[PDB]
Amino acid sequence: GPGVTEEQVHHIVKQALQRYSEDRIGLADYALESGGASVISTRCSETYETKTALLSLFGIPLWYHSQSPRVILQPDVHPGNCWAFQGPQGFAVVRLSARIRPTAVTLEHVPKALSPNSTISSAPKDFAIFGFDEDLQQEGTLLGKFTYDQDGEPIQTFHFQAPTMATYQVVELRILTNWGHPEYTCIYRFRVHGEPAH
Amino acid sequence: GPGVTEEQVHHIVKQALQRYSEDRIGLADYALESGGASVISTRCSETYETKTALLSLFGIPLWYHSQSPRVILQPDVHPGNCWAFQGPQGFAVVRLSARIRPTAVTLEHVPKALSPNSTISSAPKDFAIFGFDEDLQQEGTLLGKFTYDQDGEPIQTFHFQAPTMATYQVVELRILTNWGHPEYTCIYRFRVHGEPAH
Amino acid sequence: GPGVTEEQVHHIVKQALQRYSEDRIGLADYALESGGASVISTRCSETYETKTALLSLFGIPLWYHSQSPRVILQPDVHPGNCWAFQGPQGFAVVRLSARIRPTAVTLEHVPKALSPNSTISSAPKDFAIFGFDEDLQQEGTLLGKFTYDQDGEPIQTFHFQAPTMATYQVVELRILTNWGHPEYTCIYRFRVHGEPAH
Ligand SMILES: [K+]
Ligand SMILES: [K+]
Ligand SMILES: [K+]
Repeated sequence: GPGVTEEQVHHIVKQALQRYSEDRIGLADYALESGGASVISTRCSETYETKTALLSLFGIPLWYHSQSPRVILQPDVHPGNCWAFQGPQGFAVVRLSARIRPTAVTLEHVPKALSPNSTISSAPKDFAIFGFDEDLQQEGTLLGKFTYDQDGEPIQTFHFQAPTMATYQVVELRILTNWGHPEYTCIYRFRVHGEPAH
Repeated sequence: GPGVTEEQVHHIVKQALQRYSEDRIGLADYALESGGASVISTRCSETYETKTALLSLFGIPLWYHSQSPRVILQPDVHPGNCWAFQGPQGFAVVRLSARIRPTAVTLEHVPKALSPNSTISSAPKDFAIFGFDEDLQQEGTLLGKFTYDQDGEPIQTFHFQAPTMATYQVVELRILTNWGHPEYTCIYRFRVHGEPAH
Repeated sequence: GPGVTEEQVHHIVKQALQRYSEDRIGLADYALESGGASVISTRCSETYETKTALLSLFGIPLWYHSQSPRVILQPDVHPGNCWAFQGPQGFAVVRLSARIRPTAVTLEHVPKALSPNSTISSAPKDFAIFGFDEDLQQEGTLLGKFTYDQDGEPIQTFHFQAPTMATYQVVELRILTNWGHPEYTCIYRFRVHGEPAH
């Protein structure tokens, strides 16, 4: 009718929070490390230490460990909890927790509001996703190319345009450019969504 | 009056988010490991590895550790962050962070939207809670029996019907059936609420 | 016009959740350990074990570690995830992830609803913040004095009244009183906000 009652607001809020709590976007993530996914270390850009100027000019904390490629499969995305590689090109290969037909990926970066100077120049920009249908993964099939938009929302999801029904258990994230940081690109979290067996 | 103003929506939203941030439900958890609770390892079903078909058929990651019973006392409930035991019956015994009179427990499971095929057949179903008033815990008193509803909300709270005023520092969660998974039952997080001393 | 439409509620809710997800308050934290900050161990009150009465009267779990001063630079603030020192006075010195001009700090404590008896008597109360412009930090300049209000919201932010433009990379949090706990004061998370270089 006219406007909205206090009661329907409560319902809209409760539902929005329930969606928020389903890993924000409500899609199963077959790349999530705790769900059984892993990175193929041997098939990943070399890790770049972003905290150099502090690891030298102040020390190596005793509990301190470099952010490795598995970090992209981990949901903590507080500032710094990103895997960094050198320069604007890099890739990681992920073995998914199940064989799936892939329909979408998600990439997120730390929000501008939480970065120095509100810029995120080390965020990835253009990237592509490849599926490897065999384990002895030499030949990649392009599943899609996309751009992470630095003026968009921190979490962005990308739907493959008309996928085949091919299924895959190993996928690569291949970063083609960044948002212009001259030293490295930082990846906060990469997710892979699709349809499993049965 | 007629409808709701932009201003009262902001207030409803702010309050809902403040409640959301108080561990979702706003009740102290005496089973929370970081608050000083622990599991009595010796008094727990044997742990079942759910990631077998991958731990074999791909490898044992080097950082990898089996999900043990303490995981049920830990708030991270991303997919996979659950303690699994074999078959549909299992139990864990928890030593609470303080001696309390118990009034409710909470059990949660990963949401359907985040599971393969939107089913959660390994969620617990019927279960019971027992208090042990002594440390040399051989004899359990039934505090209540309940069913975790797989079509309900991911977090469910269960109030004991008219508790005595008996106080306890050791409680058991005893799972009686699951939602029909033929190999194991997975527990994401178990909480115990009640009234302390003073 | 008259009231608010279902549609504008959805928009208000979506925005509130996006703000919620930017570390709740939307300001970069230069004290965040994962962002490259650290505590100067050597310049910190001695750590106090709050779980004594259980670490003795039940045991030392095998995975168990005392909550150390770095915990105040870590975003997990579930109950127990606080650094405790003895009595109501204490301090920690933080080396920030970048040299900044400081404009605000944030201090938070666990919410009353999640504590035994709804009281948080171990929360800090009056405190001060000092900047040390040199590394060989002997002389502190008072940046501001404030009170954490135990009847206020769990997260509280404090703006310095007309800061100089002086920049700092090392700051101290100095707690002057607590809310009356006779044995210790517990710090959940301390954040430092300000303007960086460029
Ligand atoms: K991450
Ligand atoms: K858990
Ligand atoms: K903390």
